[PDB]
Amino acid sequence: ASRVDVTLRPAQYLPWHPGRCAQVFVGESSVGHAGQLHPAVIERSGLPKGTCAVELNLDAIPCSAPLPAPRVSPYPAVFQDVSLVVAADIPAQAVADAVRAGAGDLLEDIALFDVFTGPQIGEHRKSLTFALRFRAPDRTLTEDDASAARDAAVQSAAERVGAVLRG
Amino acid sequence: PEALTTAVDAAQQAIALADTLDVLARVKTEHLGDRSPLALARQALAVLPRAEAGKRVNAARNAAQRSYDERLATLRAERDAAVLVAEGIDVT
RNA sequence: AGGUAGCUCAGUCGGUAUGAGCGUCCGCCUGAAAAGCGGAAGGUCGGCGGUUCGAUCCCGCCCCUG
Ligand SMILES: [Mg+2]
Ligand SMILES: [Mg+2]
Ligand SMILES: [Mg+2]
Ligand SMILES: [Mg+2]
Ligand SMILES: [Mg+2]
Ligand SMILES: [Mg+2]
Ligand SMILES: [Mg+2]
Repeated sequence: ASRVDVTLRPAQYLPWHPGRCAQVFVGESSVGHAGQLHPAVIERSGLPKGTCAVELNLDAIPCSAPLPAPRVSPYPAVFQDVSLVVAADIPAQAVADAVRAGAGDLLEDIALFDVFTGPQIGEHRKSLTFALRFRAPDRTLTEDDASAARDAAVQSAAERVGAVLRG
Repeated sequence: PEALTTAVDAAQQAIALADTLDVLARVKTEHLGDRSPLALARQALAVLPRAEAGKRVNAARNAAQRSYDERLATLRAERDAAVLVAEGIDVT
């Protein structure tokens, strides 16, 4: 509604649950918090179990007047999925940003659709699987061109968050 | 009587030995419950002709209550702290 | 005059809170419910302090409602 981008980072800030609390940033400026309230706060206050809350400072959110000019390529897209294993406390957003940074301009959309833990993965690890949609601006992208972009994304996530290709 | 070594000391070692709220719940009714030996002193504390023994009998429960209270809160703190870490999520 | 379990209410006039109703949880019932039975969990007895070996009970002050 404010036409701004927003990042959520882990934080500990009462009355929020210290493990279910995000601090909200616009750029590098904190603007509020969100998540589930602390269970001790909930009981002492007579609140429903699992109550969640969000509070933002509107005056800390800068006003934006963007003038978009989206690139709309009509050429076919290539769909590929990548399954990456990382440590269990590596935020999924950091893995996605690393994948995006390596994929380059051919990457049109990235979406996380599976977070998996288990004996197949290993202790203290988790597996994330992203759906990737590649598209070229001037040509029909080939499977090899997309795979080269996928491999570069895997290399980026490896260097930045220690991701390992799922085997 | 004189149960300062067989009732207070027998409970302060069984209370500190419990590492679970379920284990501590059983030690409660066995050493401080209504059927406890320490409870038998107060159940027959009015059939006595008080001043020289009441503060010595009450001190047997004032010392056994502290062991249960300082262990209950400790195990409650460990339980509450463990639920919070087990409920962590990736907020991103 | 009273304050008593999460709520609504009896009791206990110094030395094991006697208890209910609702609610909550848990089994019976239902594919699952509601309702019903059945049982369980559930009580520093208003704060602050004295008196006392020991206070829900007696004394001082104050919050609370008619
Ligand atoms: Mg393909
Ligand atoms: Mg294909
Ligand atoms: Mg009467
Ligand atoms: Mg009852
Ligand atoms: Mg009963
Ligand atoms: Mg039950
Ligand atoms: Mg209670």
